[PDB]
Amino acid sequence: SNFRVQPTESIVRFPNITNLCPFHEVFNATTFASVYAWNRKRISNCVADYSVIYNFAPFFAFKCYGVSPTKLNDLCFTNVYADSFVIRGNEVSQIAPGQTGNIADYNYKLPDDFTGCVIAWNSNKLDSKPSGNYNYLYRLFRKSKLKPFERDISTEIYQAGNKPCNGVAGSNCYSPLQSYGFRPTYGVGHQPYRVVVLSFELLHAPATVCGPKKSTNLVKNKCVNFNFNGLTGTGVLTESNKKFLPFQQFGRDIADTTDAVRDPQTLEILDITPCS
Amino acid sequence: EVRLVESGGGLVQPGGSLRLSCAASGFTFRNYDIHWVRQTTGKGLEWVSAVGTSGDTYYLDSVKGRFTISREDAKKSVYLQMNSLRAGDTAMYYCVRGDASPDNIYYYMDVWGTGTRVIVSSTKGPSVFPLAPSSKSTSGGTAALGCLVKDYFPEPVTVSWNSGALTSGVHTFPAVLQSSGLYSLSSVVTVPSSSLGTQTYICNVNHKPSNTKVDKKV
Amino acid sequence: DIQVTQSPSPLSASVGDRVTITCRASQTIGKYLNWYHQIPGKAPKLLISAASTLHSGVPSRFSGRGSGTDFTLTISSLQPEDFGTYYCQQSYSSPPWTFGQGTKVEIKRTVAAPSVFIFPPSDEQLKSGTASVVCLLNNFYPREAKVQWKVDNALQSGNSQESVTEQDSKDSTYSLSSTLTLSKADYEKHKVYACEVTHQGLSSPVTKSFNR
Repeated sequence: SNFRVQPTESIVRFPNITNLCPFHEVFNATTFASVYAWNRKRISNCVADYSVIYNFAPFFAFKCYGVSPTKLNDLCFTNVYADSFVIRGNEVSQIAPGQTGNIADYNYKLPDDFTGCVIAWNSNKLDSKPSGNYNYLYRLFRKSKLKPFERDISTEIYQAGNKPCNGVAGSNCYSPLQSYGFRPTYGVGHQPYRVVVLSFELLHAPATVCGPKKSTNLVKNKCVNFNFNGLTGTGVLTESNKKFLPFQQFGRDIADTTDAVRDPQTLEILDITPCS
Repeated sequence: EVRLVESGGGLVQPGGSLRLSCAASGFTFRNYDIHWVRQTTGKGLEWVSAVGTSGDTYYLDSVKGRFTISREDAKKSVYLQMNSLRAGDTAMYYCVRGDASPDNIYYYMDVWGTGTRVIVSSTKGPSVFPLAPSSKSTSGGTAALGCLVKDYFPEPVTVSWNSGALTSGVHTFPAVLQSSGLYSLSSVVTVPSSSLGTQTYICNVNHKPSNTKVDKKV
Repeated sequence: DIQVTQSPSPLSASVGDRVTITCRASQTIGKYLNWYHQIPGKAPKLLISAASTLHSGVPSRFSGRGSGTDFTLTISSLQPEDFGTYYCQQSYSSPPWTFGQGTKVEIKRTVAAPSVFIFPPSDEQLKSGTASVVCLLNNFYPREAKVQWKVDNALQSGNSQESVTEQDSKDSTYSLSSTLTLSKADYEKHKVYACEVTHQGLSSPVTKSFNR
């Protein structure tokens, strides 16, 4: 008979794991937004690589609500809406599916089916101007409860009752925007904390933000399976002194056979060899 | 088939630093996330302190800082180093392979491991205290010859009521540790009211760790 | 956060019965729950995942149910290996994967009665300084019996700890053993030690006491 060697492993690689994805600005900038005016950003049409999210300042929270925080890089999501806003310390626990209060009841309320990850961290150095940075406001005294992902940027004077107040303020009348005091004198729980709530919408339509490719290693001098770049195959991999002119991806011999793959994400001249 | 060894051991003192390990044997170490569950004898499977292939390293808020997870695919094992431990980390540590369904998100921690053990106290020599049921003011035909082994520590201790003459009796009571830090079990035997007068019913102890095979009857 | 209130701690059972283990959440966690089984002296294993999808190897009518906050492990048929501690785990929690409190499904027999014996400490134990009086409560199925160390007609407890062994194999009863740990002066000055056995098994609480 004719006994051969069967491919030991199935180590493969892909042309660059991921592309440039905008996981900054809503995650890393200066002035963010305000609770009353939650921002938004529909990231799509890009290979979502959530690895940059982890290599960031020790955060004060990473609670994922519905999705395993370890499988974000492997689930094809349809849309992801990043929402950034700066709240205080005692309000970090209020932003969560099913929790009420006064900063998540009328300012920003998440549904009871919110399949996302809330990310919070301390910002007592970038958004803590002395004497109190009064630029941030938080909405209060809403006529009714808020809805999942509902904006409230009105500034009409609201009163408790039986008090005419249209454009002027008073004792029982106040504007629906109150400043936040960000001073180092204030203890923990009153400092500014930035929160970005990635809302991963899970559906059945073609996903526009899939996770990065599973490019493995480059086991050499050992018979293995191959998917380098996109062609499938099987064989041993050596190191050749050939010089594919800067454009030639695959290689070929005098028999129309794949015989030299180019390191997808390492720009190198490997040479495929037969598994006897 | 698919086992998870947990050869880490533990005998640290307050303020020590032990290092555990969980080496798999039966699947892609890479394509799987290894956590670390903990069970206090008399409590519920605790936190996770999980590690991931994307280099994600998770911790508990009440264990963060004094903990550091590390995945090393070279030897197909992970590690769990801890800083100064208090008196509340004495428990049976475990390592699990938390996984969800294909693209579904139901983490079901399916492949559990062996069982590492941590302690943070001292030890002593077994103090056997005989209990004589000479007062037959009992229910009649029911003797309860017991030997209270007190002031010892390592759980591996056994109270052979005579090999062979153990005769379906040895009731090894769970070591009731006195706050001190010394353990105290108990072992009564199911003997008739005349067996308290039949043969040398001895409570041969066998304290192994502190090295003291001790004996004596009642 | 998201808590889970499993069934009351002790769930009596017979080899064949409809056992209901309730797991109620503080929110609407939809269909994110995992049921486990931890037998005494071994590592836990998965039984029901994603509310109703049994994993594998769990086939003994270990049916799950529920799709909101309250979920129930309907065990319609029980075997010796269907007895042990059960745990719930809301997958809707992620970073702090929180497990349940624990529900021990035990076996059932009849009602019994405590065969007891107060046990004065060793002679040399007092010269050692210490002392240990033991109240053996043996052969009792209703494991709710308490120990009241009555030193000289006074409830001078606080230092006596007790424990129970694993449920007997062919007897199904439990065994209790408290240890009155006091000093030598506290022993050679007192004479009444009635161990009040307030158990549901016996009709009248028996109090055995030794005298010096």
